[PDB]
Amino acid sequence: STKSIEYYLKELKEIFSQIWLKPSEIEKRCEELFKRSKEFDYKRILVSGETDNTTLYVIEDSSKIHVFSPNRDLRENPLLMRWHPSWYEIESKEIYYKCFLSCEELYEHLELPTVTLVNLCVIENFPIPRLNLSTGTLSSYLRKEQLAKVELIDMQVGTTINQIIKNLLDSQPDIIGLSVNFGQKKLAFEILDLIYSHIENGDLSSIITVGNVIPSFSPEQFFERYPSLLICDKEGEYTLRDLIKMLKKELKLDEVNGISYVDESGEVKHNVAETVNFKEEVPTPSLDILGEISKFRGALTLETSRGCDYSRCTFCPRDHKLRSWRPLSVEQTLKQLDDILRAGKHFNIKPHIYMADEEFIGELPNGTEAQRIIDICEGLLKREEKIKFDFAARADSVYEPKRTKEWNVERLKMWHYCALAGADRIFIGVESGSNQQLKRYGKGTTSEQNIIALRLVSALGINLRIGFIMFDQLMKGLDNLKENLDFLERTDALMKPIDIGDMTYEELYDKLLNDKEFIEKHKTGKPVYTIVSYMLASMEILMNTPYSRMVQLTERKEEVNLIMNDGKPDMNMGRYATSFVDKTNGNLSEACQMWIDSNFGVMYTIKSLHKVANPREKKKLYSYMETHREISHFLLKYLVYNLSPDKESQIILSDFLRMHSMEHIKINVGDGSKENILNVMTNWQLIMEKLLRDVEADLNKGIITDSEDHRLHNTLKRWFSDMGNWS
Ligand code: B12
Ligand code: SF4
Repeated sequence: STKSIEYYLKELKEIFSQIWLKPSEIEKRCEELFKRSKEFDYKRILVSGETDNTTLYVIEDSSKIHVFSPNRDLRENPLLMRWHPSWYEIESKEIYYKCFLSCEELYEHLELPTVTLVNLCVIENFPIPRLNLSTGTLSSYLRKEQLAKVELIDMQVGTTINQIIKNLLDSQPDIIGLSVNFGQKKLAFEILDLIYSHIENGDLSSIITVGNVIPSFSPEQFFERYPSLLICDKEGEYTLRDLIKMLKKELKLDEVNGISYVDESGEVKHNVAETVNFKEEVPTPSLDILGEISKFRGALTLETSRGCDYSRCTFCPRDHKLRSWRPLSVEQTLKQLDDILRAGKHFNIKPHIYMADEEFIGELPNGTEAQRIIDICEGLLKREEKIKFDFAARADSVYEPKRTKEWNVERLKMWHYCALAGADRIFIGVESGSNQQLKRYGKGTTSEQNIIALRLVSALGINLRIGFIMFDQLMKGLDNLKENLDFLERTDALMKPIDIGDMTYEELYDKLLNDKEFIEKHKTGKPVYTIVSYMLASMEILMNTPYSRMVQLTERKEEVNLIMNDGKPDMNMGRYATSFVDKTNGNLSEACQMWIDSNFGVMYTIKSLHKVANPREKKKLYSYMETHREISHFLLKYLVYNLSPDKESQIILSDFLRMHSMEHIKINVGDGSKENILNVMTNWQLIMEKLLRDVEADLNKGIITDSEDHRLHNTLKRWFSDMGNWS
């Protein structure tokens, strides 16, 4: 009945617009819509597809199948196309409904396997969830291709191991997948143990696979305990597509995209992974978990590109994330952002997107990457409500003197468009302020280039954070630390938001690079270390990095053992434990870790109180955090001074101590032993005591308010009693 068809499509379009509902809830509303007339009886229904291609099949029986596609021309349906590549007329108006009569094989295509994907989480360490793209994009890929019914389970929202197993027994999946991230080995093994014990009991029958970086990097530890396990080495989309084909006996195991496995002869095999056509095959992440994420005050995410076109930083392994850059189209980027924002608004989640991209800006062979960003920004600026979004970028995505002035001026224009469209907290992978160390890091940048990048981005009103790895194991002598400290103390890098007014981009660019009076007029006066993400950080050497091979090459070249655990990496953390080739630098790195450990409880408590404090207490608690960061920066300057004094550092340290009334602060000069370094740090810790005595007095005076369990009182009391104790 054509009147009922129109009514059914219109009602389905309204049902399918609720893209946060899980497919079972969508199906419930579809059953209630089709049971609303006794003038139609059916045997079963199936919903597949997603967002703008969601599709309902009403199976009257296997010989009469109705198909409704309210959001897209049915001729583009991939399931129907696999069943019959010429079922439709190439020249007709778009069709949104079709009844298929006596199409026996079509029923088999509609018997979709079930795939359950589980995101693991150690909720103690990560209490605030973010939309999980690892599983969300695998789900949406499979739904859009109409390859499987997908169930999503996310431990971020509190689902326990026993609730996962209960869920699996109820859903009876054909494929179970776990996303296994840093620190999740023990959780993964516990869940896998229970999965296989229930397979053994006849309660489950499933292909089991694990993915993400931890099993990809260390498969042997997984194969040793679970010999039949299949590991997804890189992207999961085509892997899951091919496991579904293998389920149907349409592929052999040695044909499945991008997996590692133990074959019949007990040998580990690897299958080639074809890089996913991300541009157009991976839609909006599935939003099944979003409602629960909003209850935990969680965050929206999106990945608008995959990979890094640079891929040369020596500490950044590329084997899992790959060495080429694959962007979403502009149109698709804007559609997916619209979807996530609309769904977030339904749950009152604030319109703040955390971009997952390793490289948001990218590089294209035709050189149009900046225009792509400007087009995305122009699309965001057409929206009715403003948004904010965060992303990461290299310093040379801002400023690159090896490129023409015209390229850099167009780059500044692009960054301005990012600011206009809502770019908020941007992370720049500076990593070092020492030209030698930058080269050991494979960053390709100079110290001065990093300063200028920060100047340009901050002048646009964007709110920067930088990565900074102060210590690295191959550093010889103290020169690179002195260079780093000098860089971090520069006050000519961070600019206030500059009113562009009637300046051209070229005028703004020229003034920020060359006009010393202009830079002075507009600086915030804050040193670079104020935007460092993690102070006093030391290099953590991951598996499969150029830096690990540089260390292994130094072990041979200088006949010294640097990689502990008998050269073996940690499977759970995907990284080596490595000593420093320069024992003094190793001692300085160790002391800085002990400094961090010694302040962690009190500073964690101050940070926790700050999140929920009134405006006046918020500023007081923030001032403690600023002072702590300052004391932590000049701790290292003080340690280096006591090993290698110079007059310039003597003045700076004396000025700082005088500003804090600690000029008095059994110390050997030039002595790099652990014992002397600890004695020096015990002395500097008296400055931290001075800060915490102000915190203590403010707490006692009622100027700041403690938590209900008296956490600040308790951690302060312990801190004072632990002074000069190190471990
Ligand atoms: C958000 C994020 C975080 C958040 C995580 C929060 C959370 N609740 O998830 C925070 C800030 C805490 C974080 C911390 C760290 N991170 Co981080 N993080 C990211 C980021 C920016 C996005 C992750 C994402 O959404 N990716 C997009 C999804 C689609 O990719 P995916 O997870 O890899 O999933 C795909 C495949 O792995 C596969 N797959 C995944 N799961 C499964 C499951 C199955 C069954 C199958 C078949 C396939 C499969 O299919 C998916 C689709 O193709 C990535 C960069 C990136 N673009 O990946 C870095 C990144 C993953 N992080 C990285 C690192 C190094 C860290 C830290 C170790 C940093 C540090 N030194 O402290 C810590 C680790 C903390 C910890 N203990 O877990 C590195 C990983 C190493 C590498 N490959 O180079 C990355 C790549 C960034 C970088 N280049 O430095 N991180
Ligand atoms: S650190 Fe950043 S720029 Fe360097 S290879 Fe990794 S993702 Fe690319």
